Parts: sequence; C-alpha cells; structure tokens
Amino acid sequence: LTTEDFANPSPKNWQSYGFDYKDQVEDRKATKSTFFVTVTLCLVWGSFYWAYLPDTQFRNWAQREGFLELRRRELAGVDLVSPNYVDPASITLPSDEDLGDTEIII
Amino acid sequence: SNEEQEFIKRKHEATLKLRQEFLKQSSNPYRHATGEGGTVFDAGLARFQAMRVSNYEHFKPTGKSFRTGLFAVVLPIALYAWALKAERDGREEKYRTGQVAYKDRQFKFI
Amino acid sequence: GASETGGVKPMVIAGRMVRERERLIGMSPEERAWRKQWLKDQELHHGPRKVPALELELNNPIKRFYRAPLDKVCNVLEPVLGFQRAYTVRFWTGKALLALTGIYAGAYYFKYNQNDWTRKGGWRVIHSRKQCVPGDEGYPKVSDRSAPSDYAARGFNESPL
Amino acid sequence: HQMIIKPSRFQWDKFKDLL
Amino acid sequence: MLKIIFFLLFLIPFCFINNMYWMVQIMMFFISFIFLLMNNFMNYWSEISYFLGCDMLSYGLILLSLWICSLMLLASEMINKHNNYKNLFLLNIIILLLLLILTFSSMSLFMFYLFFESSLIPTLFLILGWGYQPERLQAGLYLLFYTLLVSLPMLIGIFYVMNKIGSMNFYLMNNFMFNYDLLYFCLLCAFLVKMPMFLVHLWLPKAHVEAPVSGSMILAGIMLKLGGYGMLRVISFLQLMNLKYSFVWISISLVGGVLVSLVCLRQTDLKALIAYSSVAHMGIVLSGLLTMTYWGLCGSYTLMIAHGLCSSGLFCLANVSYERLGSRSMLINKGLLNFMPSMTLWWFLLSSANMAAPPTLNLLGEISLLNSIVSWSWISMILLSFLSFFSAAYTLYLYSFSQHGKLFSGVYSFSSGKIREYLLMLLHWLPLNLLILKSESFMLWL
Amino acid sequence: MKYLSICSISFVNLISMSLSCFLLSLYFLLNDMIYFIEWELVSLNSMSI
Amino acid sequence: PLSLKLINERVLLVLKLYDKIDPSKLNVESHFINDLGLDSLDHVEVIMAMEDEFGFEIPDSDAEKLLKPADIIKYVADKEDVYE
Amino acid sequence: PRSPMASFAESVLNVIDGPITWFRESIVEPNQQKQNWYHQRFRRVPTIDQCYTDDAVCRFEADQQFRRDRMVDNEIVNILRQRFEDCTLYEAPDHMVKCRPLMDQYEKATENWFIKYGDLGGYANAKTAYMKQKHRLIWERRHGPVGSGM
Amino acid sequence: GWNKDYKPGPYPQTEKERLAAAKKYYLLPEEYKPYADDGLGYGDYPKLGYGLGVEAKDSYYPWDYPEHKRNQHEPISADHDLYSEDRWSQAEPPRYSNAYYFACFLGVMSGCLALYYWLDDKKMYRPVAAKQYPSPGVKHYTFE
Amino acid sequence: AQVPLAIVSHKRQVCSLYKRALRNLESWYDRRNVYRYRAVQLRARFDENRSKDLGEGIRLLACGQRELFETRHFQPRNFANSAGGCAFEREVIPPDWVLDYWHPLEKAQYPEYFAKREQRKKEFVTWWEKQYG
Repeated sequence: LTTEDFANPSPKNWQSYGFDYKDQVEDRKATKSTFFVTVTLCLVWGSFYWAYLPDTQFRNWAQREGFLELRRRELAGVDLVSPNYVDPASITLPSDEDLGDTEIII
Repeated sequence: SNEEQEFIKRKHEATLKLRQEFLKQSSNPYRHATGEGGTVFDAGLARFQAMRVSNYEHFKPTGKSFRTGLFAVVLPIALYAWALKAERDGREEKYRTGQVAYKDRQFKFI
Repeated sequence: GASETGGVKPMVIAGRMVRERERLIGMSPEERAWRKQWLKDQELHHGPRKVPALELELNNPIKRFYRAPLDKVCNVLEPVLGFQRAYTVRFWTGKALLALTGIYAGAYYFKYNQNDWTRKGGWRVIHSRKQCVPGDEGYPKVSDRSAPSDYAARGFNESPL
Repeated sequence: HQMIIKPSRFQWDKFKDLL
Repeated sequence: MLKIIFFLLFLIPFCFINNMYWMVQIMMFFISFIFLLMNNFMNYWSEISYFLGCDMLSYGLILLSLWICSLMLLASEMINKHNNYKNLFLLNIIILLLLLILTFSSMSLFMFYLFFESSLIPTLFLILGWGYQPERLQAGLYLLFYTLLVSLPMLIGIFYVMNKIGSMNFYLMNNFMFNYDLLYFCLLCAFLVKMPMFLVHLWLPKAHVEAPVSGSMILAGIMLKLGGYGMLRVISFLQLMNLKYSFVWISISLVGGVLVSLVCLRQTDLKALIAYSSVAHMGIVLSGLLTMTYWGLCGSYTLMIAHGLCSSGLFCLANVSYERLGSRSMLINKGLLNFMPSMTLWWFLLSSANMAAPPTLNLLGEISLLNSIVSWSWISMILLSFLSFFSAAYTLYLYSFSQHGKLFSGVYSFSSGKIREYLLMLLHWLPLNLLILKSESFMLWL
Repeated sequence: MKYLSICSISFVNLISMSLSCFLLSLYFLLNDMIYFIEWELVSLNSMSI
Repeated sequence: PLSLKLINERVLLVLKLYDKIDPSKLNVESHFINDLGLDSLDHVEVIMAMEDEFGFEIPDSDAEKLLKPADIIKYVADKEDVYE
Repeated sequence: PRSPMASFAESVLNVIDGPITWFRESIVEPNQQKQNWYHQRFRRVPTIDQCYTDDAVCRFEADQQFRRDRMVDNEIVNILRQRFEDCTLYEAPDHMVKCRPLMDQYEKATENWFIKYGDLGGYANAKTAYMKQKHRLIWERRHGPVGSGM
Repeated sequence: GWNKDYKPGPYPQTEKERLAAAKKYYLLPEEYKPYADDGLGYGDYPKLGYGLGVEAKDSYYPWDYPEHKRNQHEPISADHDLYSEDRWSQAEPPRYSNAYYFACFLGVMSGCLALYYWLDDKKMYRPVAAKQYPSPGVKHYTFE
Repeated sequence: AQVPLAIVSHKRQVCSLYKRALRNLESWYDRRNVYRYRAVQLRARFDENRSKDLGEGIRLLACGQRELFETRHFQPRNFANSAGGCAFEREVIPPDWVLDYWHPLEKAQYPEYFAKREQRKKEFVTWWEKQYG
C-alpha cells in the first residue's frame, strides 16, 4: 500500500460496529434501532413519563393531609399525634381472672 | 562450592532456551496477523490457574486443617453469635420487664 | 466482509528493542539499524491533515443544526481577527449565552416555582433572619413570626382549603 | 513531532455522537 | 398482567425465523418501555388478572428482569458472530424471561415456587450449552443439586402452610403466624441457599466462572434475587420464630461477608472475584432482611435492585477482556488503560457502583441497610465497618490491577472497543443514577 | 474544545465562578444570612433522605 | 537532543579529569586493565563517575561488562537512544 | 442602597428579576387555561376491631387506612420537625429559648408515634397495632405506666 | 490445553515422581521442593521463594515479562498475590525487627497520653476572673 | 544479546559493597566536598585491607555487609530516571500494533507515516523469517 491509498481510504474497507460482522447494511440499521429503543425511549421518554407520573404512592396526599390535620388537630388541641389506635373507652379489655397466665407483651 | 556454579550454568542455559522460545513466539507476525487476540502459551500461568481453582484433591482431614478451620471460621462465628444473642437477650429482658421509659428508648425509627 | 483492522495485517515491528533493559544487554548491528530506522520513522514532519470525513461522521446533524448560526458568526469574523481569535470569541459567546440561560432558568425556578405544601419533590427554601443594624428601617425589631404555624409553612397560610 | 502510539478512539467518539 | 406475558409468548416465534437475532432485543426494549409506562402500582396487588397481579416489589423485579434480559441479548454477540445456535439461545432467553415474569407477578406462593424452580432449567441449558470451559458439568450440577436439595422440603412446608391455612395467596397467609422450627427451616433454607450465605455459597463461584456471559447476567442479576423475593414473601408469617433463630444467620452472614471480602483479595480471576463480590453484598442484604424493620426491608429491596445491575455490568466488563486477552486471569489483565482507555470509564463507573458511590442507588440501599443492622445491635458496628472497608479494599483491587500498571508482555493483537459494548455498559450504569430520581418508587414497596 | 485549550476553558470558567461566589460571599456577610434549600428524595418513618 | 560526538566528548572529558589516568595514554579503544593501570575499585569509581555524569544507574553486570571508553559510549547511546 | 455592596446586589437582583417577570406576566400568565384540582378526601371505613376474623374484606380496608394514617402521622412528625428546623434557622443566636415549645411538641409527637406504631416491624397490619394497644392497656392496668413496671 | 490437563497431581512419595514433577514444571530437580503432606498443603506444586517479595528480585535483569518479574515457562509461586510487588514486599530487607517499630510507636503514644492526661487539670490561666455576663436577677459592679 | 550470569565473584562482591558503601556515604553526606573527603577516607580503608587472604577476606566481607546494613540511610539517594527512583516509568508506551487498529479515516491523518509502516512490515516479516523462521 502506498501514500495515496491511505490519503483517500477505500469505501469497501469499512470498520464494523459491534452488531454485525458480515455486511455494512445490518450494522447501521441495528445500531440506529438499538439506540432508538434504549436511549430515546427507555431513558428519555420513559424518564419524562416517570417525571410526570401521578401519585401512585400517596406521598403528596400524605403531606397535604398532614398539613390539614396539623391545622385541625392543634385547633382542637387534643393531640398532634394520637397515641391510641382506637378510643380507650370503646375497647373492652379482658379481666385479670379472664386472662390467667397469659404472656402480656410490652 | 563448585556444585553451585554448574547448577546456575544449567539454569542459565534452560533460561536462555526459554527466552529464545519467548522471543520467537512473542513477535510472531502470522499469529499477530490472524487478528484473534490471545497470549503466548505459558505453562506456569496454567499451573497457577489450576492451583488456584483445584485444591480439594490435595485435602485431607488432619489435625492442622481442623485447627485452621476451627480458629479461622467457626470460632469467630460462634463468638460473634454468642455476643449478639447475649446483648439482644439483655436488652430484650429490659424491654419486656419495663425498666425503660417510652420516651427514653434508643432507635425509635423517628 | 468486515475488516476491524482497516485491511492491513496487524503486527509488531520494533520487536524486543522497545525495552530499556533489552537494549543494554547486547545489540547485533542489524538490530541497531532497525532501531535507528524505527526512530527515524517515528518522527513526523508536518501535522495531521483536516480529514472532512472524520468531521462528517463525528458530528450528528442535530449538532450542525444547533451550531450553524455561531459558525456563521465565526465565519463572518474569520478574516478580521484570524482563525484563533475568532473561534475564541465564538466559543465564549455561546457558552456565555448558555450560562445566562441557566442563570435565568434557575432564578425563575427558585423564585416562582419553589416547593410548596402540595408537593414533596421541589426545592424547599428556608431563609434566616437578616441582621438589622441602625441606619436600616425599623431597628427596634423582634421576630415577626411567633406562632408555631408560621414556622415552616411552605405557603400553607395562603391555602384555599 | 514524534508520533505517540495511541489506540483507536474513533469508536468512542462515534458512540458519543450517536448518544 | 397479561400484556407482557402474551408479548413474550408471541415473541417466541421470532426465534425460528433466520436473521432475526437483533429484532428480538429491539422488541424486548420496547416491552421494557411499555412496562415503564404501566406504573400505577402501590403496596397492594394491582392489575389483577386471574392468578397474575403486581405490587411495587414485583414491579421493580419484573422491570429488572426485563432490563437484564434485554441487555443479555445485547451482550451476547459472540453467539451471533459464530454459527452457535441462535434460535435455541433466543428461545431459552425468552422462556427464561417469561418464567421470571411469571414467578415475580405470582399472586400466590405455589405459582411462585413452580415458575421459580422452572427458571433453573434454562439457566442449566445456558451453562452447559454456551459456556467456554471443560468444567461446565461441575458448574450446572452444583447449582441444580444445591437448589433442588434445599428446595424440595420447601414444597412440604408450602403444603403444610396450605393445610393449616387453606389459601395460597400472600395476603391471606400474612394474617396467620406459625410457631414451628421445621416449617421455618423448610420455608427459609431454600432462599438462604438461593441468595449466597457464607456456608452454602459454593454453587456461586463455581457456576459464575464456567458459565457464559449470559449465564453470569442471569445468575448475578436476577437469580440471586429470587431468594430475596421469596424471603420478603415468607418472613411476614414467620416473625416469632425468625426472631428466635435470626441471630445465627445474621452473625454467619456478617462474618461470612468479612471472610469472603478477605477471599477476593486472594483471587486471580476477574469473573471469580465478581462472583465472590455477589456474596458480600447479598450478605448485607441477608443481614438487613432478618431485622424486620421498615428500613431493613426497603434498603434490602433497593440494594437487590441496585446490585442486579452493577454485578451484571461488572460481568460484562470481564467478558470484553476475556474475548480479547484470551483468559480471565488477573495476571494477564494488566494495564488496560493503555489498551482500551475509553473502557476504563465504564470499569471505574461500575466498580465504584459495587462499593458506596455518590450518585448510585447502591449507596441509598447500603445506607438504609446499615441503619437496620446497627439498630439491631451495637456489636454489629465493629463488623459492619470491617465489611464495608474490606468491600472497597477488594473492589478497588479489580479495577486497579486490571486497569493500571505495566502492560502484559506477549499479548497478541486483538480488536478495539465497539459501540455495542459502550452501549451495553451505558445501560448498566445510567439506571443506577437515574433511579435515585424517583427513588420512592424503587424503595417504598410497603 | 477543538482548536482551543481545555485548560484555558477551565481557567476562564473557574475564574468566573470564583468571582461570582466571592461576590455572593460578600453579600452574605453584610446580612449574616444563612440559606438552606432542601430537595426530597424518599420519605419513610417520618425520616427524609 | 544529543549526538555520538557529544557523548564521546563527555566520556573522554570524565576519563581525562581522572588524575590516576594519564591523558597521553588515554584513548577511545584503550583497555582499562591491560593498557591502563587501574585497581578493581578504580573501575567502580569510573562507573559511579559516569552515573553521576550521565544521570542514571549502571548495574553491576553492566559495570563489569565495560572495559573500554568506546564501550561506555555504546552503553550510554543504547540507554539514552541516540545513534546519529 | 446604603452600601456599595448593597447597591451592587440590588442592581444584580433587578437585572435578574426583570426578564423572568416579563416572561411570566407576558408569556406564561397569558394562554394558560383555568382548571381546578382537588385534595382527595377519604371516608372512614370501620377499623380492625369492628369486624370478624373470617372476613378478609375488612382486613384489607382497615390495613389500608392504617397505612394511610401511618403516612399522615409520619407527615405530622416531619412537619413538626421542620418547624423546629425553621425555628433554629430564623432564630439563629437565640435558638435556645424560642424553640423549646416546638421541641417539646416534637418530642411528644415522637413519643406518641412510638406508642402507636412503635416496635411493629416492617409488616405492620392494622390488627398488630390493635393487639399492641390491647397488651399496652392491660400492662397499664396491672403494672402501672411503662418505665416503672415490675 | 485446559485446567484438567495442566494441574497439580498427587504428592511425590518416590524420587522418580519428584524428578518427573521437576521436569514437568520447567524446574531443575535441585530447585524443585514440594509442600508438606498436611491437609492445607498442596500436592506436587513447587514451593517457590517465600523469603521476600517481587521488589527484592532484580529489576535490572532482562525478563521475558518485566511485569511480575518472571520468564516464560517459569512456575508461579502459590502465594503470588501475597508476595506480589503491590502488597507486602520490600526492595531491601528492613533495618529492624517487626516488633521494634510497633513497640516504639506505642511507647511514644503511651508516654504522650499519660503525660497529657496527668496534666489535664493543671491548665494555666491568666490573672483573670470569670467572664461576667448580664442577668436580670444578678447584677455586677465596676471598680470606679 | 548477552544475558547476565547469576554467579558473582568475590572481587565483584567487594566492588558491589564498595559501590553501595559510597552510595550510602553520598546519601549521608549531602555536601560534595565532605562526601569527597569521606570517600577518600573509605577508599583508604579499603586500600589498607586488600592485601589479606581469601577466607579472611570473605569473613571481613560479611562483616562489612553487616556494617553497611547497620549504617544504611532511611532515605537513600537514588537517580530519578533510573529504576527504583522517584519518577521511574511514569508513562507506559503501548506496542505499535494498536496503530494497525485505527480507523482508515483516522489513518488518513498520517498517510506518509502509515505508508512507511506498511513498507516496514515486509522488511520485518523477512527479518523474522531470516531470524527465527
């Protein structure tokens, strides 16, 4: 090979991409389509979809309901956080003779 | 000693033959021109690989191996499990008895 | 056929003479001639030529689409200040425009669409009280907020609910 | 100007431009 | 759901058509995009279709399965360049991905078990078919016999739970609680082998090495997480007994994490060192799972998601040096900064993801896991510091010795890096930093 | 970066950022004023990363 | 940038600054033991003189393999990679 | 305007504030349609104690309102902590005196959160907190308050 | 050409097996030295130099591989990782023993901790009183 | 291509001890005139001692090795460009066959250099066939 062969490279001496090693047509089509289905679909349009995803978890609703509840609980003034799951008068506790020897856990 | 110089000379002749083999095989233009990547075939690299992989075939349950497997693996596992169980039982009896207050207990996840 | 090596056979050329310790233990004069020929071959007289196919393949059409008007700005200033002094003022025009665009976008975002009580994921800005010295308006000054609801409101006090 | 022996960086630049 | 399952079922006839290798990964990334779209999930089961439904843990695991299989078709171009059986490889990958989607979207314990032990046969087929080693028979037999030996009595445990309760659904079985030792051992030890312990690991470093690249992706990417998903489904009704017997497994997992992290400093293979590296991080996952906290469960789910990407991305990096330098030996792999300098970006970006890294989801999984284990006992601060120090003591060794230093003499000429490989290691790292954004998705499954 | 020095680009960029940060630091000493902005990532057990 | 004539001038300058070597008897092909009267420790002094002059380290085998100033010129020109 | 630095900062603030206010009131504020979005309100389904053991319809609904009440109470504790943080920033030298009622309210909130949802684990059903409340009220009946128990 | 072909074999009980194993590992018979017959110890593999690491070996020797400092077909040591150039190797042998270094360091540390924590309540002070801060209940006086 | 032989003579041993002793003396004494004075003192110490026999020379050589090990400097002076120095092998030159794996459009930037390389390839393959073929 001489100087003018390297100065103007032949179009038949083509360096392949990673996808196919038989013909140049299958390299370009698979390269452009694989970059289409990963970058501009799964990473950009999918991330744009996940940015404007609605409240699947209710974390925004939890913050709004927490702000409204802290507005209304300190107005009543009973408890900012309620310690009891149900009302202590509504729950019917068993008697000491009813329990006997049962493991009370605290 | 005169026996040392003959041994060193024989080792140098063997090293010279292996060096000539390496200079023949490392700059091979045909093996470079095949295009498939690889390395010059070194025996000691394959011996090191099979030394690192296969080791059960030279293993026997002796007292030295039992002492190594006891003091290296089983004893720190046993001491760590005993320490964790003792600390958790000592904290759990204080938690279940009621010796700690509600607002004075560590790790409330709050 | 796909040629990864450009159609020529890849091989080493300089041989065992690339190592400094193999150069010193002994040289045949054919190896001296080969090393001298390799060192005369490794020198370059002129620089690399501007291959347009590398610039064509290494630039997507979107890059040319968003770099065309600044390229026109650099080309219209090309005979005035030369190539080196016009590419500098071209490169520090678009980058200054990008910096001012980022500054204006960040200013608009942090003072018009900051985090409020209806959203968790925004940037929640908390500011401290400015120091008041005499010569300012209202030097006898206490804390304006005193209620627990005024602290960390995030715009809850102007809620329609 | 001695010519430095560097590996090929065409594929990385083409990957960057395609990305 | 049924859309993804019928999509893969009608993608099955793509294998029998000639010159159809690259369209299947295109349609797999398209159905991964569609699965990115269907994200209306909360902590309970949604999109209930017959016996198939999905919650947030199942959503993240199916999305990880689809991403790992879509990159698994992208990594294996050696199957496409040779005339190795592309149709059988594509059929095995589609069948295995369908079985993983079916065992993760299972509403009940039994269908989870059935597709869970159906999944090991295509992994067996990939290991004994497409590997490049004489010890593939030692690789697949260890895996199958370990998992089968510990998973057969789990079936007796599963029907004992069915006979005591009546149902197979996860929610109705969450109500009940059992106080039996042997039921706990049956329903736990199969997952305790399926994720790596210290004592039961053996199938892992002798099945990762002798497999193909695709066996390495499917083993370190999603099939160390079948056991994690199984323990996340089983631990809810075995709380009293695991609180009695969890100190043994947590102590064994922590000391084994320290010891296996000491093993990797004495490893001379790239593919074996990542194989033992999967043992150390899943030891932290196992130690944080049995504390039953909110933070332990959430950080375990986050670290399994963030580990299935990074370990698979490290296993792609050891493949692209094995294809060119001809061996997986660590002595041969030296100075690849001067051979492939553009690859060294992805080596350090995926080796840093194996340790604590600033933008990755692995740190957010590791922070939320060390919280629960330090909260569990104060004695664990001694050995979590040693384990998390030794983790980057060994993980920096693989990047340092493979990607820095003098070059290995006597290496023949190989090809340069390719755009497919740069794209393959691009999609193993940009999910790791794009998922800290919307991280309440991939963490709060409860 | 082509036809130019990346060191010169980084030099001019970091002098501009250093001058901006210095002129911001002089404004924050006149008022003794502290700002603290917060970006939520994930919230659980009333604890926010 | 060096030359063979320059390195030859370096070697003859250092060997003619040695007071135990007569500059009339000194030559590029002169042997260090048979032609010139030098001790076994004098050649080590010459070797460390060339080390301090040329700014590298000469090993002991390459110290004992040098017997002429032209050998020192050939050893320096091979290490510092000049032939013209 | 009383300092060269203050005048320079005022000029920089005016140059910053001008074009963005022009872009909002000139472009963003016109052509924006008016729509109404609402805060979601949930009715109170009866809890885990007012239904039978064999019914799984009540267990799902009471578990869902227990999860919702957990997220709301977590936001109560989070807002009460952010109030203390804003007290610390706004009252920068004198944070010792003013932030004490807020810190006491936050500590009471943490204590009540650990009463209700404390030590439940990762799998906290609505029935688990109810049985914890039953055992806590029994231990309060027979052993007094926890912290001085026998 | 695999791991099952080239591998360490059984231990050389007899001398002819030792000669065959020495010729197998490209080592002269006098150099070859197998390991012990214990449970941990390898069989048939040579015991190479465990004296000091790769940095002790001659860097001026012309090696076939300048990295790892070894020639072609030379048997790699079994603990090549521990005795590598990177970790736990010295170019020259150390001047002192291993315990002298730690002994001097913890001796200086124990002396400094002891002499500091003995003098922790003998801090000096200027001829100065307590700093007077104004209180609404307690008043203070000047000297004029 | 003379590979060095591993046997070391007794005169080579005492020459290496003399070289290492003067290198340690240069490390200890930084000023050149004081180092020259101490070097002449050490040369006189060697020159009063070279007339002894072989076994006494071997024993006193071992004693001198022990003395030089005892007086060894903690930071010995070494040349930076040589092996073991402060800046040895700071850059690593890859072999030239990676130049054969360039793109042809990247090969077009140095066409005279690549044509000379392709000319030199035939000379190298005939030289390799002459040498090892």
